[PDB]
Amino acid sequence: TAFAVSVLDSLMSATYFNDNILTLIRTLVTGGATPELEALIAEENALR
Amino acid sequence: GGYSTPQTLANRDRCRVAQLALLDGPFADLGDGGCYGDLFCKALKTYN
Amino acid sequence: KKYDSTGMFHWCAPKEIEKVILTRSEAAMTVLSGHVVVCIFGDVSSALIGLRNLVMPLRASNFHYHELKHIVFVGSIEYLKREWETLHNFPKVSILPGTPLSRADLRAVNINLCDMCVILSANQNNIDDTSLQ
Repeated sequence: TAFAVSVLDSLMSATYFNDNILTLIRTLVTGGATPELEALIAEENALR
Repeated sequence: GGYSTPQTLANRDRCRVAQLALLDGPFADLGDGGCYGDLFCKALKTYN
Repeated sequence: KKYDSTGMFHWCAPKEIEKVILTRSEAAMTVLSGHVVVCIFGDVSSALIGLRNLVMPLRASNFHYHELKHIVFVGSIEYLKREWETLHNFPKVSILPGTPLSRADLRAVNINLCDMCVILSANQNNIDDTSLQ
């Protein structure tokens, strides 16, 4: 019932030891943002 | 603004600065000639 | 009326600001090849960079009308509307609202076919710390 950004700091250290953990967290949380989606968003700042 | 006058048309005549290339054109022969002074003299004599 | 009073600079009829404004699609249909793209980093509260002094040397009388370079100002219209009072008497000038950091806007004005891309900032003087410089 509560959430704070202070619990996400532990990501950074984990992200150093294996970036696969961050990749899995992202693909499980954001809904599956493929790198193609990331490039498309970085291009036009919108979704087509 | 101003209307068409011979004085203004005479004022139009000036020197413009630009940047030419040695790849093709009449100076292509002097591209690797190794005499920049000769190129300068030719350009000044012919095309001013 | 094509030139100024002295006949030494190009001139044009006073153009309304709304006429020269181009959208991303509108800039897409038109062909911009061999032109000049000026990126402006400013807002309404920024200081005036005198863009007139940037466009006056480019369109002088010694250049032919077909030889003039189309100047497009890619930047926020809030700042650019404060400077149109000194630019409306010049031909081949267009304005694109947006930000220079958007690659879509840059692709709209064909940033790959330009003679020169100018990047200018106006709000830099207000900021003091070296990190934000």
